[PDB]
Formats: sequence, C-alpha cells, structure tokens
Amino acid sequence: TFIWNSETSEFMGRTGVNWAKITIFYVIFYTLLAGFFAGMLMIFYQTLDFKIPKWQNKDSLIGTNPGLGFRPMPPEAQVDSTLIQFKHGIKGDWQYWVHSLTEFLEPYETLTSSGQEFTNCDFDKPPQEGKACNFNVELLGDHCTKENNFGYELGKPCVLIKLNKIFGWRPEVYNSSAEVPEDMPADLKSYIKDIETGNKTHMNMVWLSCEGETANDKEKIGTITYTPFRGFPAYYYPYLNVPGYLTPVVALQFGSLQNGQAVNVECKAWANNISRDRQRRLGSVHFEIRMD
Amino acid sequence: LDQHKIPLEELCRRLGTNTETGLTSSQAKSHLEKYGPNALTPPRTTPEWIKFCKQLFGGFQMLLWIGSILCFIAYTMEKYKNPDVLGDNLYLGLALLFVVIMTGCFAYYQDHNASKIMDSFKNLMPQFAFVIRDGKKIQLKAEEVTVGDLVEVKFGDRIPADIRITSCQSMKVDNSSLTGESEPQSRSTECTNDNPLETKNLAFFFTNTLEGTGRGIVINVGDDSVMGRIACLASSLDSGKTPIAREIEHFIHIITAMAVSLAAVFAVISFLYGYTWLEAAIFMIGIIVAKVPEGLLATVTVCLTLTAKRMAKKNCLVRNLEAVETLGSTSTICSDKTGTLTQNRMTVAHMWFDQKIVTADTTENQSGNQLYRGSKGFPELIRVASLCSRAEFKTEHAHLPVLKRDVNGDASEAAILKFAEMSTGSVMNIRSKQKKVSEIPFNSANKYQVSVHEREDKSGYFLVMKGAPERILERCSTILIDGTEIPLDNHMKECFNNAYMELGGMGERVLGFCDFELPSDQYPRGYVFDADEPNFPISGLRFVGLMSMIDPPRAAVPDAVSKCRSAGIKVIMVTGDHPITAKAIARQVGIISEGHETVDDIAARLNIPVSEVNPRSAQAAVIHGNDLKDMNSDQLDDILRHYREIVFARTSPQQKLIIVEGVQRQGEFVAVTGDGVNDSPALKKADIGVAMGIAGSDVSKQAADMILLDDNFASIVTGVEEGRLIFDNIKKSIAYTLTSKIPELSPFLMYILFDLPLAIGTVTILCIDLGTDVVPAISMAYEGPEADPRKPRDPVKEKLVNERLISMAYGQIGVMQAFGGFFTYFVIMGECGFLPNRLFGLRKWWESKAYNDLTDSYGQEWTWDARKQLEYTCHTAFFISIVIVQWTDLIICKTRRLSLFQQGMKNGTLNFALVFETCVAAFLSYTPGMDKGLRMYPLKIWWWFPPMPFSLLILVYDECRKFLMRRNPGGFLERETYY
Ligand code: ALF
Repeated sequence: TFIWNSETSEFMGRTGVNWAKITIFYVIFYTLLAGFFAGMLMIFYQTLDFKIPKWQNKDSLIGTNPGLGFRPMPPEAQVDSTLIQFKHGIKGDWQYWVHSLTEFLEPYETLTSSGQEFTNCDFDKPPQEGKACNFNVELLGDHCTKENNFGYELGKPCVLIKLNKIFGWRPEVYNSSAEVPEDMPADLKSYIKDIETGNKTHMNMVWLSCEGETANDKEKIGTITYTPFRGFPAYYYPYLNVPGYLTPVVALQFGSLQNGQAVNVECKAWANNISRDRQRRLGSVHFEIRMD
Repeated sequence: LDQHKIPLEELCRRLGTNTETGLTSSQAKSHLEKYGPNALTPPRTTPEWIKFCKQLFGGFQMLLWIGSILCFIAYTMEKYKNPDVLGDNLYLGLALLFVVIMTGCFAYYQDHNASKIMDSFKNLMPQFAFVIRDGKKIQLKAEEVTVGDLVEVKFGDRIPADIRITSCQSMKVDNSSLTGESEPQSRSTECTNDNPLETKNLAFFFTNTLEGTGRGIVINVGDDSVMGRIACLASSLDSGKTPIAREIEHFIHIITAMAVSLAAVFAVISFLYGYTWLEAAIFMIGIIVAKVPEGLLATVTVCLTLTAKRMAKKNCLVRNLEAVETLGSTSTICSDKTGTLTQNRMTVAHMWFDQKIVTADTTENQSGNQLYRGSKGFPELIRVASLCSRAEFKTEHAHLPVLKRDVNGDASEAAILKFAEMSTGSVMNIRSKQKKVSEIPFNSANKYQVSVHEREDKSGYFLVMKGAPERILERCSTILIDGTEIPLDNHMKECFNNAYMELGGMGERVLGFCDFELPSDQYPRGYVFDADEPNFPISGLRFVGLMSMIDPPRAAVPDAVSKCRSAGIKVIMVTGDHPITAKAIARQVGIISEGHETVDDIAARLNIPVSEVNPRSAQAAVIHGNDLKDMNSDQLDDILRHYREIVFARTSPQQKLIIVEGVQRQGEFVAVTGDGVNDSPALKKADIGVAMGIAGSDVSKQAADMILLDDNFASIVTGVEEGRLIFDNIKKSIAYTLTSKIPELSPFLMYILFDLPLAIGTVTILCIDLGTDVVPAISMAYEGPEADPRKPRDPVKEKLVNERLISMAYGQIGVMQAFGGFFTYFVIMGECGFLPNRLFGLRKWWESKAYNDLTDSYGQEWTWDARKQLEYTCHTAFFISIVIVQWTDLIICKTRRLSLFQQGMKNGTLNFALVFETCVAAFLSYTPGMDKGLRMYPLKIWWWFPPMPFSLLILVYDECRKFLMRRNPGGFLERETYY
C-alpha cells in the first residue's frame, strides 16, 4: 500500500507551497541559530590571549607533571603504534626515519645559523626575557647527524627524546646525591655522583633514564649512549612560549641491538616535582624499537 | 436448542430419562464419562515468566541488547590486545544490561492485569440438595450431577443445573445473573415463547430460587449451560491493546525507525572512513545509546501510577495501570440500567389521589420536595398503605437509616413500607395505635390483601385492600375525592383508566388502594371473621388511589450522563429489561433528550404505519433484543451511525458482546459500566470496563479494569477529565525527554563527520536519561490543565507522537540544546589551550596513546592522561550544559498553548525537580570518587555559565512563538509547530 496521493499534491506530508514555507522557515531558523552561535564564539574569542593560555601551569588539567616523547615517530596511518621498523644496510628501509629525524632537527640548524634572538645560554648564564635558549646540533655529537644517515645506516639507530613544554613550568632538580629517590637506575645515581664531584653547576638539570620495560627487554636492549647531557638542562624550561622556541633534546644511541628482536623501552624524567607511573605514563614515554 | 419447546416425553426419550426415577447408577456413570464437567472449565493461562521474558524484548530494549553485547565484545578486544586494560567497557556493558532489565520490569508492572474471573465464580452451587435417581433422594456433591438426571430444587438452593422444568407449584426464581433484574419470576411447566431465555418452562444454572419447589431434567451441565457459556466466553476474551498502549507501541516504532536507520547509515560512513573494528564498535554504542531514551518507558509507567494514586483518592480503584487513560479516549460508553444507572431499589415515584398525579422523592439522601404531605388524601392513603397487612423491618438492622434497613416481603411490599415510614416518621406508632385482628395473604390468582383493623375509638372494624387496579376497579363502587366519598360514575372510570394507562406509560408498576368501613351494628365488638369464607363485603369498596413503583436513578446519574454527552462521549443504554421500563429510565436520566421521539412515538403521533415513517425523522431508538437477534452487522452499524441516543433493551448477555463488537467496528473505543454477571463479557471486551463497588457482583469486580468503590456515577466524568489530562501530560513528558536526544547524539555525529575529539561520553549519557532527566519528566504528571480539550480533539482523536512533536523535539528546540552544549565544549578547549582551528582533524591523534606530546595552539604538549583528563572535564561540562538548557526545556514544556506568565509556576514537583536536577549534577561532579568509573571531574565555577545564554534563547523563542500561535489562531505557525 503506497498511499502516495501525488495526484492531490501531498508530497507525503504537505503541498508544494507548504513545503516551501517549512523549508524557508527551517533555513532561516538554522541561519540565525548559526549566527547566534558564531557571535557567541566571537564574544568568547575577544576575551582570549592568543599568545598565552588562559589557564596555565597548575590551574589547567595539564598540571605540573610533564611527559617525554620520542621524536622519530611511526608513519601516518600508523598512529596507533609506537614501533620503529628498519633494516640496517645499504639496501634498507631507513629512508623514512632518517628523513623524519632530519625534518625535526631543521629549526636547530637553519634559524640557529642566524640566531637573531637566540641566546647562547649556559648553566651559569640565565636567558634574557623573550629570548629562547639555543640548542646547537653539534651538541648532539657526530653519530646523530644527517651526514651519517642519522645512525640508521650501520645498524646503530639513535632516537631523540624531548620533554613536554608545559607553559610556565618551573622544574625543581635534586640538590644532592642523597636527595635523589630510590628506584632510580644505578647508572643514573653514579652519573649524579660524578656530576656532583665535578662541576656542581651541571647538577641543575632534569635527568633522563631509558630502560627496557619487560624484564627480558632489560637484557635484550644493550647499552645506551646518551650523546648529549644525560638529561635535559634546567635553563630552557620556564617556557612562556617565546617565539622560535627550541626544546632541548637528549639523543639516545642504541649501540648494541640484536637483529630481528623487538625491544620495548621506557624513559622517565627524574625531578622532584615530576611523578612516574607505568600505567598512565606520567613523567615517562614508551616506544618500541626493532631492527631486522 | 429447542428442548423447552419439545414435550417432556420427547426429552425423556432423547436422554433416556424417567419422570419418576430419572436414571440409574450405571446410566449416571455413562453420562459422566460421556461428559462430566458440570462446572466452569478452568481457563488456559500463561505463566508469569514467559510474559515477563517477552516483555524484556522490544524496540528500546532490543537495541540496548545489541549495545550491551557490543561493549562486551569491545572489552574482550581490549583485554586480549592489552592485558592490563582497566574495566570500563565491561562495567558499561553491565550497566546497559541493567537498563534492559529495569525497563523490562517497569513495562511488566504497567501490564499486570490480575483478573482471575474464573476463580471469582466462587459461589457456584455448593451442597447440592436432592436428586431422585434410584428412587431415593441423595444429598450428593455439587458436580456429580449430569444430564438426564431428575433434580429436586426447593427454596434458595441455587438451581443445580439447566433443567427443563417438569413439575412445580408456586415456583418463582430470580435469574438476576441473566438479566440483572432480581425481581422474582414465576416459572411454569409450559413454554411461553420461542426464545429459551424468556420461557417459564426452563430453569437455569445460576438462580437462587426464592420459592416454589420444582422438578426438572438436566438438559446440560457446564460449558453449554447459559451461565457456563458466559463464564467460558468471559474468560476467553481480551480487549486487545489499550489506546495508550497502542500509542506507546506506535511511539516505539517511530523512534526505533530512526535509530536503526541512523545506526545503519553510520555503519557505512564509518567503514568508508577508515575506522577499525574497535573504533566502529566503540562508536556504535554511542549512536544507539544517545538515540534510545533509557528513562522514557519507565517514566510513563510512573506517570500513570501517580495519577492512579490521585484518582484512587476519589474512591476510584484501578486494576490495570494503562486503563487509567482510556476513559479519556473513549467516545461511546455503554451502560446498564438496574444497578448502574438506577439504585436497584424499587421505590414509589408517582401517586394518584383526588384526580392528581405528583412525583415522590426518590433520592437516596432524601433531598426531594415533600410538598404532598399537606394533601387531604395523603393521611387516608398512607393509612391504607400502612395497615394493608404490611411487612416488617429487621431488628438487627434497626440502627441503620430507614432506606438502608432490610425488609421481609416482595419488592412492592417493601416500597410502600419505606414510603410510609419516611412520610409519617414512625409507623410503629400507627402499629401501636392500630392493632391487627385479621389478614388475608397474597394469592396467585386473586392476589389481594384483606385485613381487619380495630378502630381507635373501638367502635367498628376497618377494611384495607390493595391489588392490581383493574381487579379492584370492579370491587370499588365509590371513590374518595377531596375527603368526600363520591360514587363511581362513568367519568371516574374513564379518569381511572386515563391515569392508570398514563401511570403505565412511564413503565411504573402500579397497584390500587381501597378501603371500607364495616358497620358497627352488623359487626359489633367481638365479631368473628372467617378467612376461608369471607363474612365481610368484598366488592363495591371505597376506592382511594393508585400507588406507583419504579426503579429510580441515583442522585449523581442525571448530571453524569449530561456531562458525558457534553464531552463528546455518546452514551448508549444496554439493559436486559423490557423496552417500556428502559425507555422510561433512559428519558429520565438524560440519555434520550426531551422532545426527541423514536419511530414508534412519531408514528404513534401521526397515527400512520411506523414502517412508512422515515428513520431519519426519529432520533432515539428502543431496539428490542428480538430485533437485534435477527439483524446482521450491516444494519447494526447503520443504526449505530444513523441515530445517536440508542437504547437497547431485553438483551441477553451474549448480545451485549454483539453490541460492543458492533460499536468497535466504527473504530471507537467503547467503555462498559455494569454491576452483574450478565455484563461480564462486555466488561472484558470493552477497552475499559468500569464496575460498581458496592452494588456490584463479585465477577463484575474481578472482570473490570476499574472499580467505583463509592458507586458515584459522577466519578466517570472525573475519570474522563483525568484521563484526558494524563494523556496530554504524558505527551508533554515525551516532548521533553526527546529534546535531550539530539544534544546527546550530536557530539557523536560531529565526531565522525568532522574529526573532533569526543564531547559527550557514553557513561555520561546514562547519567542524563536514567539520572537527572527522570524527576522533571515524572513531575509533568502533576501539571494542571490549560483551557479545555472538550472541543479540540473531544475524545483525544490524535496520536501521542507526531511530525509536529518530532519537528519540535528533534528539530527546533533540540538543536538549540546541542549548540548550547558545544559552546561550553569549545570554551573549555579554547581556554585550556586547544583552539577550534586545531581541534578539527584531531580525532586520530587524540585517542591514540602513541602521541604523548600532542600539541595545542600555544605550543604546549599534552600527555595521554592530561588529554583524556581534559576530555572528561568537557564530558562533565556537556552533561551540565545539557542539564542547564533543560531548566528552560522543562519550563517551556510545562505549557503548550498559554504563556508561562499566564499559567504560573505552581507545580510543587516541578520546582523541586529543578532543584533536584542541579543538585544531582553538582553532587555527581564535585565529590572525590566519581572520576573513577563515571568519568566526572570538578568544574571551575566559571564553566557553569557558558550554556546559560542558550537557555535564555530557548525560553525567549518558545514563549515568543506561543504568543504568535495563540495569536493568528490556526496560523500555519501553529499548523506546523503545535505538537
Ligand atoms: F440492569 Al442489567 F444486566 F444489570 F440489564
């Protein structure tokens, strides 16, 4: 039973003039509704500082707990995974990782060549207001360089790590080799003792430490060579969104990695006002590297 | 069945029966094994579990079945692909399952018809009296009796089974379970007419025989006896679907239509967008949870419960929840005369004296006009009415009022006694002042009452004498006129018949009254009177007047039938009495309007063949059961449509079913009001069956969807207004909870069309439908009426949900809630760092745990936890924004045609509900602990304000339209926005 009744107009609910009326009414209703919504969004916009977040630091839900992030990153359409896959050797798939690492480190070479507002900061030299502290690429050694295919050539990949830039964050670093907590790897404690014995200025920095997650990944990962300082420094961190900001990076270097064997790594920062958790991944990052 | 027509010998040879011994034991065993029900066969019943189990499945529950299962599969995918995944989809999976059961349990309570009408026939016939089988009387069991068996009935033994009366004397039985009337009917061993229900030759299963012995052969026992058929036919009958249930099922069909169509569409635009199996699975449980209202069928069940609780406070008990409303959508209401429209108390109405007729008070409360007490003929007539060998009251009911006092005697003897008791105040004083010395009982042919009373001065003897007026017309030679004894002339005889036929004109049974003064010289003190051979004058007495008796209506009845016919509801008498009495009461109560004449009346006035009289000319109808029997459905529907005030009389209990099924053919919803076993089929077949709470039989109560405990027929009119009020209030709850579905749904379709991070969480949705938006939806059951729906949609001839409601819930008002909700979502994201330019296209990375450093518009980097923490705060804010734009939604749904300033916020539940709405939202989002499974986080005191401007816009818009629609009445605006 169609009961269409097209002969007496009746386009299933009304005549042509009635449909025209309801359509123009709906069109205008939605038009001024979108107008009201856009006006309210503009009214909200005029009360925003586009350079500084309305809620900063601890007021927001970002909090005072930053998290790390490995840079090489998986390819797009693989946003679910954290795996870096490549085959060492001339006939290898190194190209994507090498090109991505080159692209990320682009601002650290081009704009730093001029450095109009860049400041050659140091541990005893605080930055000037409105000036982002410099980060020379040569500070990342020679192996983590695009010239040596960013290390993805000889079978010794090197992966950059960076801290989250929480706005207005004020890192607090340990002031003694006794203030440091437990559960820190003995390598980092020995490094801290060496730094404290040496130049006491260098101990003012946030400490990184990469280790395998699974108990077997502890011994299947091999040694790690943090080519720059073993952790980010502490004279970049009051972020404040300076234009042309360069985040400090710590470049790992997986010297010994068994072929065809997956390794899951977890790197955690070590500062007093930084938490660490294996589940929410607070104050830590998790990436998986496998070499074939 | 023509066994009453055929002679006794024919039936005896048909059944092998004997007029003196009936049957033998072996033949009794044979008849038992052939058929031995002799009782009402128990009805087929379905268990509660299967009815509940099939109530667990529907349109709103089958979808939640698919939703509940899907998150169970989703949790399995997460567990075996992530061994340390917390339990979020599993507990949501359990939650949606609990919604299925709780809503699958609210529906059960709505349809919980507890009517064991078969177990209501508890009386039947225990302790069978006597049977003449084997030449001896046996006081055997109730059921063993079979056909071909001679039974021995006496006084008040509930005739054992349908017996062809064979022999009897002074036999009167009361088939009050057949025609409602309890007046005794004399039975004789002779068929009087073809119809077996109106012959004195046949007894019946259910008659508590008043007097007369009786002998009969059992024609049948149970399931074929007249009572047996009705009980079986009453048990195996269902009204079908109540009008509110049909609308609700239509409502479910409409919403399930969009929900299954939208989910089917979004199973196509998802899979064509790259969503993995889990992403689509997680998405599907969003667009089938926002769409289906989890707290709507439960809301309607409670809304009906509240008005049933309120309507029961007016002594109107309701057995079926959904039967509360169907007194509002009904349009034709059948009825019953004796017991429902009348007091079932034969009382005097009109009095003939001194060539005058005046009406006597008949109200139970005795509020009538006693203007006749000053008449000169009043004292003599009441003296004759009281001294005529009389009847007596009861001592054990003496303390009750005079009308409520029980009597011993016939109904006619009862009526005169109450009237005399009411008039003179205390006729016992007349008893004390007037002793009795002689009396003659009512016979079966002469049936007079002669008594002799000693004169107060002790000088002579007084003669009292009442009987049928025709019989005492010849026995009277003089007539009392204005206190003067006037000889009966030709003028008086013509006047006597004129009043007599006029009195019978209104069907009022009458009996004449006359007296005579015995001479003192011929009958001095100590005169001996012989009763067998009278020694006093019997004829040529002094006529006094005529008394009338008719079963009068109650006090509330004349108003109720007047208001019911004013609310669009036509009323039809469906009785079992003679048409003359039915026509008299029908005109009296108001069913037949004054000045409206039927074919017989019109033809009578024209003195022409009633056949030639045009049916159109007539308005009312007095169709008799015999005429109703031989006409088919074609003419029956014609007379139901042609006229409007039909009065069906002399209708068998199975003919009331034909009437109700006849009326329902037009598409109307019939209501039946009755008291007795006869109308049990009509009560079960009608959409709503209203019974009587005091003057109603046991089966009539147990086979009805409503009970009038106070017997006030005026409660029907109140039920109509309350039935039409709850229907509109329910519709205003539907239009309110359907406005939450698009603000709940919009974040999901905005999550897939454009790639925005999710705004509303599925768990958050369950906190709206099952949570806050329950008490306000319940509160609308308390909303008072506005204007009158008497003229607009008189019997609510409209759908519960229609295109105007969808266009006003899913359309105009609903969209302005989604925009208001999303404005808060963009405010928090913009304030915390994620500007709207960055938000679009961020779905892939937002959910992904690979990116621990996703950047906002100010260069920050959020972790996965701080991203999700921010998203859950927006989930809370969207929830509160939906709640805040629901304050205005409630207020603008409180009214439907009148502005708020006219109606006034004077609904106690509603004002409390608004406080309950905010407090639950505030409590659920500001206490440590509910960020641990409900995903609810504290909000800044500045994040409750963003949705407020959209709340004001909705209120200003709706009230503005109301002004336009109340103006320009019938304007296309109303034509396409008035739900
Ligand atoms: F008055 Al009835 F059935 F009770 F016709």
